[PDB]
Amino acid sequence: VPLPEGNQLFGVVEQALGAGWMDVRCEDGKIRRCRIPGKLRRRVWIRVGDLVIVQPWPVQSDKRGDIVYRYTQTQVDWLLRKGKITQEFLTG
Amino acid sequence: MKRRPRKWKKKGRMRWKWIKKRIRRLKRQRKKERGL
Amino acid sequence: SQEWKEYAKRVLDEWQPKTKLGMLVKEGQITDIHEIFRKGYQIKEPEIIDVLLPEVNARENQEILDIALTVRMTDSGRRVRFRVLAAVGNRDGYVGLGIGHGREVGIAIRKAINYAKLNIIEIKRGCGSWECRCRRPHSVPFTVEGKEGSVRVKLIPGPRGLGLVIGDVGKKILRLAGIQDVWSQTLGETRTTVNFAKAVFNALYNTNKVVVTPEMIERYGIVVGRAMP
Amino acid sequence: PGKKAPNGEFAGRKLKLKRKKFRWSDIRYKRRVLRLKEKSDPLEGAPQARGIVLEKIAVEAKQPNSGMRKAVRVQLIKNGKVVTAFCPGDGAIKFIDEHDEVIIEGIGGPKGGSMGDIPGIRYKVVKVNRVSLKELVKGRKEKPRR
RNA sequence: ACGGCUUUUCCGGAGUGUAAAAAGCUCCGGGAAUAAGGGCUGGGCAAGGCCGGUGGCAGCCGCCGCGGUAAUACCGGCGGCCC
RNA sequence: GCCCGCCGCCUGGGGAGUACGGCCGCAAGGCUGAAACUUAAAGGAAUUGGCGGGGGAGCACUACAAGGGGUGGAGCGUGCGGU
Ligand SMILES: [Mg+2]
Ligand SMILES: [Mg+2]
Ligand SMILES: [Mg+2]
Ligand SMILES: [Mg+2]
Ligand SMILES: [Mg+2]
Ligand SMILES: [Mg+2]
Ligand SMILES: [Mg+2]
Ligand SMILES: [Mg+2]
Ligand SMILES: [Mg+2]
Ligand SMILES: [Zn+2]
Repeated sequence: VPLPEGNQLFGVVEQALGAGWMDVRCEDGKIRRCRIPGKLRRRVWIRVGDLVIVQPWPVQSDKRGDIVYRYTQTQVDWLLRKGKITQEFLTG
Repeated sequence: MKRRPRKWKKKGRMRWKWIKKRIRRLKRQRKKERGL
Repeated sequence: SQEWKEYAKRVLDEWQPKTKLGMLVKEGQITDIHEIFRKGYQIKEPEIIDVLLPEVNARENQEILDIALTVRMTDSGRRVRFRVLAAVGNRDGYVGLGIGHGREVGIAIRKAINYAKLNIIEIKRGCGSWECRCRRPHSVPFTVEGKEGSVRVKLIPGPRGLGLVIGDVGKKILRLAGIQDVWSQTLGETRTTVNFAKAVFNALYNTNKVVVTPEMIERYGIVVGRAMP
Repeated sequence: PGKKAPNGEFAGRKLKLKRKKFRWSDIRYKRRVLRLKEKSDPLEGAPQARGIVLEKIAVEAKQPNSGMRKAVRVQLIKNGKVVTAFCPGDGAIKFIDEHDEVIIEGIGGPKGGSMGDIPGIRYKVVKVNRVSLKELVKGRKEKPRR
């Protein structure tokens, strides 16, 4: 339900790299090696192909970022119906 | 090589004989790259 | 001292001895604490020491050296047991050391105090330091050694007024025996309290194993048992 | 093994040689005499140093602890090297900004190294723009030059 | 809280001191007046089983270890300990 | 074990018997041998349990063997997951 606020933007998980590292495709047509904060790492399980919010790192904000929130099925369905995001971004 | 009989114990490590073989393989390569 | 006289009288009447030495003490054939040593008797009744050395029951003459709890493993969990190490003495010439076990702390303490009385010994005191030649029984009369487990202890005579230069366990044990000044040297693992205490106890016992001449008794002021001014 | 040797009255030379030979197996003695710490110390034997802050970072705690520790990268003025320094206190990282100058010192762990659940960090910040950081964290003082 | 006392120290003077000064020292007048901080508080290691915040976050931690909504261990109040 | 001699070797775990230099060997290799950095244990002997595709002794139709009757396929009664 919460939306990106600032430099944050959506993203689609592509492949997990191990040791809490994911490979997320963002809305600006860039692939980023993203790091999962440990606070939500322990309680929220993330799997390839999900809509998430990613904030790029302050330095070298082109290939690194942090994942802050995961969108459930109802939230992504509501977003698709509202029209803030399209279907081809999710499906690739 | 020098003997370290503490290395032959198997708890928490691989077999010493094969570590020795790996080291010797790695030393041949450095020797051959030196003469070139 | 006055209270302990009537305490000893009270214990003496309502006691039914079970052994030979107990029978001798009850009958009045043995009257002093020194008469039960150096002849091979067995000591199995704690009332003997109560009648003959009543002041080992004073609160100030007893010491709880340590308390530990140990575990035995079972398919239904861990079973806990207590071990208590204790010592007693009369602050004059006699001392004892004991260990007790139990399901709870109080039982263990009671048994440890009980076994310490059965392990009583008498020692020798005097003055043998190069820089104090005063002939008064405030230290050990000569260098002695003892050992237990990995612990080795050497006790060295010291000048009057120096204090007990030794770890705390040794301090308590030597204080209960009536010794005021000593130097020491140790080897091994002193953090194992049981072995440390036993090593000091053995070193004290070994004062009886050193051969001496009548001249030496006069020179070092050697006193056996009670000082008796 | 037999009796310790040599014990002879006229064998002083060999005895002194033996003790000198086996003293080099002592790591404390070898590092002092060869001056190994002096050759690699970025602080050059000083107890404190002055540097410039390059960026802020966060470091994860060692297992089994959980949390993030706030640190900075510092470039030393005396020799140009870059080290990492921890910022102690609750909310202390707010009083640091990029391009500030700081005074750093050792963190006080075993053998003059790191401590606790943050290995890899050997220093901590003491002053910021010539004002004590402990004061700023408690209050009682305000950071100058805005 | 009442009643009394003293003036090292503090304020204002005379002498002595000093190459000249300043300190110091002997007297005189006024008056309890002018004067306490730093660290620690789970064990090692002396000292709280109290209250309010935070909730594996923020933080502490020489070492061992605390913190996961009922924290004697973090932040603050009130107590207490060492110098 | 108690004593009288001489020589060799060791000084927490790893990095490492490695890198660099030297000598020896046709070659394969041998002898000599650091540091930056990393880490709070690594290592020994013995104890109580639990486990073994280790041994022995015993036991059970919620085990087998010898048997009697079935459930699993259809429609329906009822409980559960999912939607
Ligand atoms: Mg060995
Ligand atoms: Mg069982
Ligand atoms: Mg033995
Ligand atoms: Mg407090
Ligand atoms: Mg205490
Ligand atoms: Mg070579
Ligand atoms: Mg069955
Ligand atoms: Mg059957
Ligand atoms: Mg059916
Ligand atoms: Zn004396």
